[PDB]
Amino acid sequence: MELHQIRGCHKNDIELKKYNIGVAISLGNKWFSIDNIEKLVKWSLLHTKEYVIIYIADSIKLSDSHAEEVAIRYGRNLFIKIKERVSLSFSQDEQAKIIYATWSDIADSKYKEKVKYLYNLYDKNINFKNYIENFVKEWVSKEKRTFNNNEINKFGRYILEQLPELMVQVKARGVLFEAYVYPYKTRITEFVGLLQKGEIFPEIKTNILDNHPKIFLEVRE
Repeated sequence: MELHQIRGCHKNDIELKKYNIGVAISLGNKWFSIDNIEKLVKWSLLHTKEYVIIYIADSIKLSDSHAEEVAIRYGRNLFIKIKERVSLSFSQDEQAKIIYATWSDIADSKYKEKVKYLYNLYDKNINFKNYIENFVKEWVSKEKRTFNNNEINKFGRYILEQLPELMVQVKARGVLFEAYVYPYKTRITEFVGLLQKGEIFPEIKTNILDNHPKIFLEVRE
C-alpha cells in the first residue's frame, strides 16, 4: 500500500506528516476485508501527524438516521473485530494512536446543521434532488437487484448524511482530522472535489464549507 493520487495537497505534505488521517470504511464493500482495513490502518499510522481515526463512511427502523442504524447494527461488531486484530498486530504504543469514531462521535450539533441544510436542499431544489438520485441509479445499475423510485429517493438522503464528512474537516471526539484514505477514486470523491471548488451546486460551498476542505488520499496495493 502506498499513496496513489492526492486531491487537496502535494505529495510533500504527506511524507512530512502534516495531517491526522481518517480511515473511511465502506461497510459491506468487498474490498474492506479485515486484512485490507488492517493494511489501511498500518499505512495510516506510519504517515499520520499523530492520530488515525477509524469510522464507518458508507453502506450502499431502529433510528431516524440510516448512518446511526448502520452504526448500531453492524458498525459496532466491525469495530470489535478491528480492535482485536489491532491489539494482536500493533504495539501498545501504536494502539494509543487509534480512535474508533462512531457515527455519534462525528455527527455533533454542528455536523447535523450541515446535514439539515442538505436535506432541505434535497427537498426544495429539484435539480439537486435529480442529481443526487442519479448517483444512486448509477450504483444500482451495476447491481443485480432493482429498486423503486421511492427507495432511490431514500438512498439519496443517505448520501447527504455522509456528504459533510467528505467535504469538510470535522472533529471526532475533539480530534480534527484533515485527510482520509480510501482505496479508489469514486464518483462521490469527484463530486466532492467539484463541491469544494464551487464548480457544482455552489450554494453548498457557501453554506457548509469553511475553507478547510477534507483531503482525499487514494491508497491501495
